[PDB]
Amino acid sequence: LTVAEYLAFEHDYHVLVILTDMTNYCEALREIGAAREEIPGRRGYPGYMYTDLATIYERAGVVEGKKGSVTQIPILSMPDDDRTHPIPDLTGYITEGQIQLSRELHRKGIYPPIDPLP
Amino acid sequence: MAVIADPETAQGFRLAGLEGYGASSAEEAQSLLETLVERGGYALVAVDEALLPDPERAVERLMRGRDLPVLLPIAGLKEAFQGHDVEGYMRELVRKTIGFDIKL
Amino acid sequence: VSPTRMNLLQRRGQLRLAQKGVDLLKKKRDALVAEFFGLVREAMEARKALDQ
Repeated sequence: LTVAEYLAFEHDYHVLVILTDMTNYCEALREIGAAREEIPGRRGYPGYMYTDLATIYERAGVVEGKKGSVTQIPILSMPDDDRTHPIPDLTGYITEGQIQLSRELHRKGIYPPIDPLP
Repeated sequence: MAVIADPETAQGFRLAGLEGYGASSAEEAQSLLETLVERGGYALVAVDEALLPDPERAVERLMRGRDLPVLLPIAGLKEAFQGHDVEGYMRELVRKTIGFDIKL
Repeated sequence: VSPTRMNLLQRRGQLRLAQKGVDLLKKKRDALVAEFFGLVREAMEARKALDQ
């Protein structure tokens, strides 16, 4: 995101950023938090995970008086296809929407299996 | 309405306005009955028990599609005068409908 | 289904609804039984009148 911000706001590029799996980032964060005996959040994750994720997502946007822009498409895996897991919950609280894939549509051979209601 | 019965009462059926046919075997009774089912006209067919005890069993594949035809079994001319108890038919009817045998 | 307390309350409400529905269907079946008995008596009487 440092490289993306530099390119967009200093050289007027239109940057598209893809983050492959935020779940692994949360796992590493939980490892460091559990090593330090922090107060846990709901399942295992530390209580400050909302603030830490917010410093990553909130770096996108557009700026008055400049031609650049930053667009983010993070990808994350809901573990038991569960929307109430802490990682999708905090991501949905921070981000500006979501695209949710459906397994039932995938089993019928539909591609791309985007479920429009959630 | 139509009625399959003995040839003796067919003239009386024609007098009363009923469409009567005279027959004695189950094969011709079933063929004529399903012909009456397929043909356009009156939807009620009356059956003498001597030719076909259960006409619904005869048209059970035409009954699965449409239930608008009406079939009614009754004693024949010979069975009418010698007579029987109709309550046995009632017991068979209730035992068929519920699957249970009660109230002899 | 994710286990939460709210989900547990919803499931218990569903259980109570199912039991009440079972009881209501039993009452409906009782009423249908009474009507069936009356109708079969009437049908027997009509059958013997037709025979005569």
